[PDB]
Amino acid sequence: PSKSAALHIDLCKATSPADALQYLLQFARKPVEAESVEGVVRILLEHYYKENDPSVRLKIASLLGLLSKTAGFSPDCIMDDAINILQNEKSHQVLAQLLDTLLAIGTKLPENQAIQMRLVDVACKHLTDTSHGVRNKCLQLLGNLGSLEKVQKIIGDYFSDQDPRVRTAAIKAMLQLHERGLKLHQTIYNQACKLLSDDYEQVRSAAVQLIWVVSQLYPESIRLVDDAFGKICHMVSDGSWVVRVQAAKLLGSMEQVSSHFLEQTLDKTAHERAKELYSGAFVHGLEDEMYEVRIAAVEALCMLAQSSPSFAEKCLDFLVDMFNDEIEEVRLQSIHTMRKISNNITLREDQLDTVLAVLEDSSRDIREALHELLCCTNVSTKEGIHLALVELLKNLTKYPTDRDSIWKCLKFLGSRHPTLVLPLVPELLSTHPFFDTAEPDMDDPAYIAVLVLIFNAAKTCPTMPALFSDHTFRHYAYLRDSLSHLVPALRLPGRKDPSQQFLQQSLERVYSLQHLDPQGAQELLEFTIRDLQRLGELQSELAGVADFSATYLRCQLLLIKALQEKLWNVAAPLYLKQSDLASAAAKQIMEETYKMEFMYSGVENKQVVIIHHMRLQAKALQLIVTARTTRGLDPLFGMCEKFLQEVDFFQRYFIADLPHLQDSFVDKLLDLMPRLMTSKPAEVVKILQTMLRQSAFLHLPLPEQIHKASATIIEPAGESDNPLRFTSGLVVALDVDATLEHVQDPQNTVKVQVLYPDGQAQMIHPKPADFRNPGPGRHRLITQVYLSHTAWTEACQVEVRLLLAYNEGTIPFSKPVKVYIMPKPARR
Amino acid sequence: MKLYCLSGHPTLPCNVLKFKSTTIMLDCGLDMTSTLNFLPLPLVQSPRLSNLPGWSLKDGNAFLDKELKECSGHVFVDSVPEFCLPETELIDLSTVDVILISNYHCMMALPYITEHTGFTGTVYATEPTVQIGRLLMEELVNFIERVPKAQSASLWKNKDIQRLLPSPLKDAVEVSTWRRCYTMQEVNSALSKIQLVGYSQKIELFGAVQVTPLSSGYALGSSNWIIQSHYEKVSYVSGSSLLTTHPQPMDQASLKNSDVLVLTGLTQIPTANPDGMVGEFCSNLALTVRNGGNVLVPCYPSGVIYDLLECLYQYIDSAGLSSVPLYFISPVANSSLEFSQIFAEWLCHNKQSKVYLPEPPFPHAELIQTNKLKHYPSIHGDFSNDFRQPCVVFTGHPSLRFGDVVHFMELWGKSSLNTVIFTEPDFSYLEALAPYQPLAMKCIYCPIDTRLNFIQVSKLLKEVQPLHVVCPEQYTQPPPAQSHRMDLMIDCQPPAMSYRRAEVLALPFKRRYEKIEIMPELADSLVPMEIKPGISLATVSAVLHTKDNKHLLQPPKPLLSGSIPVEQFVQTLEKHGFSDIKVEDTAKGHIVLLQEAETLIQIEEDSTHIICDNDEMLRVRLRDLVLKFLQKF
Repeated sequence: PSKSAALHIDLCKATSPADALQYLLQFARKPVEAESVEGVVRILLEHYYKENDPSVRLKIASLLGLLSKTAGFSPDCIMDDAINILQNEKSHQVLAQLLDTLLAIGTKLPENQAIQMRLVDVACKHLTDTSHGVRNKCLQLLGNLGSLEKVQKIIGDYFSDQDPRVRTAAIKAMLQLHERGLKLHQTIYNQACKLLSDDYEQVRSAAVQLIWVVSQLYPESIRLVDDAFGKICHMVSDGSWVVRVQAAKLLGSMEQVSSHFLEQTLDKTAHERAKELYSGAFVHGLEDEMYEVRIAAVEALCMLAQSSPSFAEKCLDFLVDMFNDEIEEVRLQSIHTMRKISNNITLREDQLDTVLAVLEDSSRDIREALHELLCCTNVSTKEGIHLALVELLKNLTKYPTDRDSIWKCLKFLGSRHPTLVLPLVPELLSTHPFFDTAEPDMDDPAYIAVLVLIFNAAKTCPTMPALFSDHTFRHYAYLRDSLSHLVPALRLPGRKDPSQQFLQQSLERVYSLQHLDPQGAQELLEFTIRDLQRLGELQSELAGVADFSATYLRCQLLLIKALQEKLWNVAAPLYLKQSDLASAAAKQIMEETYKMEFMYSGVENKQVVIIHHMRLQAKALQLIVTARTTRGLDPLFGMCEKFLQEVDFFQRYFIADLPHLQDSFVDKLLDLMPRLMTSKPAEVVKILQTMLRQSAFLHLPLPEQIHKASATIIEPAGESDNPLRFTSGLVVALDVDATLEHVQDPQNTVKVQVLYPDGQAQMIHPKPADFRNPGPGRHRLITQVYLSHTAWTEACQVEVRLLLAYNEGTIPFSKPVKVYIMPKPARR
Repeated sequence: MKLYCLSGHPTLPCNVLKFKSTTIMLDCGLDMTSTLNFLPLPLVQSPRLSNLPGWSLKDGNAFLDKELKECSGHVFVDSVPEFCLPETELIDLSTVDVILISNYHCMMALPYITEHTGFTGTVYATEPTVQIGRLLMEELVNFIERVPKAQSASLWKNKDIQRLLPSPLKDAVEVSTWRRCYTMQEVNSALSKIQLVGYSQKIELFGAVQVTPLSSGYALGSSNWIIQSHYEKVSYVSGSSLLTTHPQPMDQASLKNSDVLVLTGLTQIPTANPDGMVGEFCSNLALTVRNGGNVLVPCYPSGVIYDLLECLYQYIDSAGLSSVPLYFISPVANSSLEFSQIFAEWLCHNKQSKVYLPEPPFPHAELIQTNKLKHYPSIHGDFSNDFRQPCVVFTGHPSLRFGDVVHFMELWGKSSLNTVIFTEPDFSYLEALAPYQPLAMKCIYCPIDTRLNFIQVSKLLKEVQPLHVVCPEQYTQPPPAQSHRMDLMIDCQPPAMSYRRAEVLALPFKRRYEKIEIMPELADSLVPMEIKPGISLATVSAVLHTKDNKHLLQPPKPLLSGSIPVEQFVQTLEKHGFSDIKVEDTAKGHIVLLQEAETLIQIEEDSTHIICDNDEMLRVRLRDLVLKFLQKF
């Protein structure tokens, strides 16, 4: 249809550069066939392909390639394309588009032999071009068409062909061959030895990858991996900067290498001069042009240092010296690599230098990283521990904000090697031999810092509570009571699912007790609702299901209370409102249905159908009350028709689970539906009334572990009496910071609502980038909210709240906060 | 040589040229005119923008009141603003080899092409162009962000409804291919794919071509490209300005002697006089500030702003308006100022000398040091505290569809004293201001342009004398504004073959000769010989070596040409040893008989036939005797 119309239109237009171009652009721009008519469209296009101006043919081939993604075409398109290529040799562009289409067809679906990947490959090979027509594209075509696990000859010759672009094409095809294995031969090593020196960019960039990949397969040349590593080394000083990144990364990834040759990278020193005082590829790679290559170098070094247990000691100085790099990223990477290689390493004299860095301006990341390093380093000399302790104390007294990490690093520094600290016990805590030392303050975060070290060390060495002074015992009790994740239990003489079952029991009791007076029903529901709320507050893991069932039972109670209203005992014309609480009952119940459907996280189809049935129930109640109050036959009929349409929509949509909905309101209503359609609304309303009166209570199935969404606005606090001031008409930005717990798709739902004093509410959608995800199902929202308004005489209150939207309407799920705003009028 | 034009815009071209065995794309233009059709993006929702009435489909079948909204009897779409793109499907961009950049305005659309299509080629641009481009793209991303207007009106996009929709919505082009604004990760990837180039740096591509950027002068770093092999020349000129300006003066010298000349980016307002119109600017600004209103000025935070600032710096003291401060509000104001200051080598000679005499080349540094002009990140924050009236405020985006200008102008429109003064000539200020109309704010239109006008175009065309000229069809056809005027359409000999959006052209050129180098050993070995006055030729014999599309010859089947005279044949035969040779004449040839081996030779015009017995030594002797009586080819 559409394809035939397009073909007819193109044939009629027959405009050389106009009609063909416009038709192709429209066809590609609008949409794909999305049907088997792709074959017919392709046949029609091939019919018109016999023309001039090969630009139109190229566009048609591009359209064919795009259509090939639909997976509908298979062998018919392959045969047609082969036939077309067999005789469409005209210029380079046409062959280019044809080769692209053939590649698309080959890798689109077939992925098979038997003229699915072999015939096309042979045809492309035979169609080798003379001047850059397809050469690169046919190379990548045979690259993605892996013959078998037996082709390399042709590429062997092509390596030394004319154009560097074609060389890169061959290299990428080789990469594609390797990534499927294919057990590449050894001769490629010797062939690429010259490729290393190709004296053009974009060639060596991947020749290095080829030499690495072939080398890592097997180290047997005369030394093969060592030779390749030497080649990479001699290349690391490439003229460009793009090459060196791959150079570093690949040698880093390599893992096995001759030890003796490995140190020859680092061999050149002032470092050995310092060592005596106390008693080349990387050498240049570490200090290079821009920080990218430094990052790559440190990563390679950490990788191969991990690999080789030796060679680490040789690299500690080369790491530590490179701390004051001035690039924070290199700083952090150096700290991280030192941590990652920290094992069986000694800092006999490096301690002071690596600790001097601990005093940074704020560099919160750097200082925290240094603490992380210390907690995993190793020292051997007692004076080293003493030194680290004193610099840590200086750190704490100058930056009294990360004591919470100082303590943990000290804890680990103790546990790692306890015996080292035992000689320090008398000295570090003042224990004047024959004087009773005055109790040092219990809460001082230097005394606590030095006590946590001792206590953590004390798990191992049994003798030392003898060294412990008088206070240390009660102080240990106080610590072990306060910070239970820093001091372990010791040997000191001084300190020598009923909930879930009950929930189910209560729910099933409510289910069972339905054959009794509504008066008793109301009280039973009230008792159990306050019960469930109490249990939800008591527990935390059941806080979701408890509150969910609580809201459900509350919904049912509201329906029952509405039904037992005094309104039904007075005639229709005497309705006088001020007693028909059902009016607000309907809105409350509907809102509760929305709340339960959306806010909670884990919801199943069974629960959803329960909720939708209850929403239909609320709709029926609203209809009945409205009809009670209104006598107009036309409005009555309109509302009745809407309600019947709603019922039909429900039953169609949830065709399933209707048998499970036994003896339900909806069940009996649907069973009796046709006569309701026939009857006049005036009696339909009475039928619905009695129907609800005699309706039953559904049994809600309890789900697996769930949670209820919850937002907490932390900033702005809102209790600050100082108003935010700004000139009239302009804007002030309010930082909004919130924590959202157990929400699905926060970025497409949560919205910040600002209620100005004058009664106007502005909705603000935060950006998809405002939502950080520190942990499982616990997102952070950080954003700016823009406030503005004309001049106010005095400060006012602007309310900020977090809303949840659904697919129509919104639900508040957060505590509104107040912000003081003061727009003054313009100055001079 | 095939040239593809993928953007109908007369100023933001995207041209894919094909040359030798390489494909080169020039410019990535983002037609930001299309944005005009959308509603503004307020910084704080205003009641009048919120409550706008809904235009309704007359049939009413589609629910278009939500998508469309009407103000002042006009129609606008309602969604996040959008952008038009070059038609990327004409040719697979992935086969494009190299991208060239003209100027920060012409590289605005770079990320879409550089990332999405799978483009693997390299990009070339000048240092200031790339930096200021990274500034403008940052500004644009920030403006589109910061108030994510999620709505997405898509029903209107349908062609059938578009036909019925009133103007200018009828006038949209390629409504289908429009795409939402890109993001910062794409921007970073694009700017990291770039590589730099200085002026006149001769970048060779595979030995296949040689590209060179030449100073244009339009703005700080704009470059006219020249692509040449050893025997051709394609000069791609986009946005030059030979007037007296701060950027490096235009160099026409190398432009001459060009086979193909692609011309783009002419002026927008041909009749506008830059100097007089800047005078109008200053006079109107002064009058408004004296009246006591407030003056708003939309302008990109670069380019024309700096010339405007020099003029205002010189003119403020004329009226002694030191009291009124200048506020420059934009998220890139400070960075743009500092970057303009650092770039000295690219400015004009006057400013380079002002640098050699240690002093910041531009005077806005002196302004900032004097505190008359204050640059702020955005209206929220310190600016609100430090506001004043009356004042002159340079906003961020001249499209009027978003930025700080929308908020300021919703704030100040109600009044009549205040005035908004347009300067950037790229947008029809009528359509720009349409959404806010009615407006009591006095609207002044003084659009400053510095690009060359048609008279200068004719001058340059005559000075360079190109073999072919290629320009947009808009220039060839006289502007719709004045169909009567003839000076407003380009003129050349031969006539400039034109083009339109999404068009394919074949340059009237043929590849005849190319460059190859001989090697000295073979050069010395060869011995020239002459057949005609001033013409010395020699048969060649060697082996070619080709590297990086570069060919060379080194030592490791020519035929005959020229009649052999029978008299000389017999004379040399006799003096070499042959005897008993008898020659007879015919109508046009000679039959010569040598008794030994019974050799008969008939010599005719362009015809020589030898018949002898079954002989080998005498046969070869005759061969070497007869072949050396002519010139070998």
